[PDB]
Amino acid sequence: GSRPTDIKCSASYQCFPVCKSRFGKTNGRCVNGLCDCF
Amino acid sequence: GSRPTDIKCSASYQCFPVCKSRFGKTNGRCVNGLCDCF
Amino acid sequence: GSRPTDIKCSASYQCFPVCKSRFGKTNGRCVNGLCDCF
Amino acid sequence: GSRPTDIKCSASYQCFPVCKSRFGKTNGRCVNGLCDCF
Repeated sequence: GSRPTDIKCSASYQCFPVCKSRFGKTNGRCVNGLCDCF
Repeated sequence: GSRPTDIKCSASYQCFPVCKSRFGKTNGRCVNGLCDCF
Repeated sequence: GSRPTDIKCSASYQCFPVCKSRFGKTNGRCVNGLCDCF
Repeated sequence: GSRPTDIKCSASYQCFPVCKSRFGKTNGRCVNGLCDCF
């Protein structure tokens, strides 16, 4: 399942560390300026 | 609890690798230019 | 061996979280604007 | 011990993912334009 975050982004690569750290998730995408995790 | 670092940052997404490496912490923030780890 | 991604990058340091999360790979490189993992 | 990389950097936050991923190191520092790990 997916998760939102409060971490600002312009590109997907920036989302991989928060998504791993916070949720142990392996996939991240930048959506309307914030990281989501999948 | 929280731990500071000496590591300069322009955005919070940059602080997650720092915080995991340095402290095993899963959360962090770029706080007025330096990573804090929570 | 190599597993290319469609994750945008400008610098190889940006690719290591990508490559670790997506493939368990401990190396990579930004190659023509995209992360490549080995 | 220390490890060198051929990964370009302008700031030491950028070295933490490579140093963790390649070497399991907990510290990184940008030196003469390249990440070093310890």
